[PDB]
Amino acid sequence: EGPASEPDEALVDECCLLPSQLLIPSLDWLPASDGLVSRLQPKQPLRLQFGRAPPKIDHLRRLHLGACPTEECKACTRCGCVTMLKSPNRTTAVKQWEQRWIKNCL
Amino acid sequence: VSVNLEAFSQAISAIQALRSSVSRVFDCLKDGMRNKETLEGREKAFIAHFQDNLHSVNRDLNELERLSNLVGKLYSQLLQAYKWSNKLQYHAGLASGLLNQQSLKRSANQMLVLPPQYVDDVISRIDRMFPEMSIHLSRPNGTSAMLLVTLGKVLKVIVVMRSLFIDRTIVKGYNENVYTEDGKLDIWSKSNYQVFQKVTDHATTALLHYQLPQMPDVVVRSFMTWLRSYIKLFQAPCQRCGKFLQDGLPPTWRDFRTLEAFHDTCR
Ligand SMILES: [Zn+2]
Ligand SMILES: [Zn+2]
Repeated sequence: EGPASEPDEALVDECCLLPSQLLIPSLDWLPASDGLVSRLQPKQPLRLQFGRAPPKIDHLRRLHLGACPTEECKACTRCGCVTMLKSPNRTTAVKQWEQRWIKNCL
Repeated sequence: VSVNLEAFSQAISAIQALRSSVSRVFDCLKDGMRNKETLEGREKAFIAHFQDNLHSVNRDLNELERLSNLVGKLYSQLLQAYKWSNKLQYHAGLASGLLNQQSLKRSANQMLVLPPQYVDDVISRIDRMFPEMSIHLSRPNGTSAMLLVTLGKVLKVIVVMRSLFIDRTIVKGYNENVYTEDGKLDIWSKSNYQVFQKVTDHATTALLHYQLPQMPDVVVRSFMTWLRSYIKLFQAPCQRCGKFLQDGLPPTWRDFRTLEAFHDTCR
């Protein structure tokens, strides 16, 4: 309860020896910066035109796509996640997990 | 023999190509399925691209095995010299070949006499190679040179040269008499054969063609080299009409710098 402690050097070195035994495959950052809230500035009006808009992964179910994805997908407005439109496995899938994202994403 | 060097270089290229082909195969298969707009083309394109890489790998392995069947069995500063010397002769060898073709001179002027031993030794130096050629020299009249050149069992050439400059040529067959009644060289006569008259005309054109302005030895060397090609006569057909005979005459024209047989009518 309120540790306020720093890890000892033994832990530091034993985790230093970790990548010599375990490879780190990859990681993906979900909050893709595409909103206009972080781009606008005060007293600086912005003029934007139509259709200008001045390693692809399925973020919901951990499925890798090709260099150029084949099937169309859906993109969240706020978070910006991309997920497959029609899931491939429906007869054998976790219905407690798929039913939680049919309406909206977090 | 130097063929082993080329074989080794080709083997190195083949093994590099094999490694690159394997890497290409695995990378292309890792890339995955593309879009290719409609569905039907998407299906065919991936298979077509996948088959070609494997076929290339098999072809490279097959040609590598074909080569394997074909193949068979202070100092440093010294080597630095050697690898430099052969780097010079080639470097100039191209540079002399490109500047002579594009001659920029317009006139020899700004704003002949040779010792007989010089000509004799030059002609002997020509005679040492081309074992089929045999050359005999004489000077019945003055300082002008009369040379009899026999070629195989086919040709006998009489050449009159004026101070090492070639001036006149007459050729004849083998069985024809070349000497006169007195025993000297017969200069003014004809070969009594149409083909030999045509090749006398060809030799006159050739001597009118090879004309260097200040190197006279290369001129006679080129003339002898051109005359060398005629030994193969009656065994080689024309390169255009296929057949040997055109109007009863065999190919009697040898192109300059590209020594191949041709009929006179075929140019
Ligand atoms: Zn979301
Ligand atoms: Zn012809």
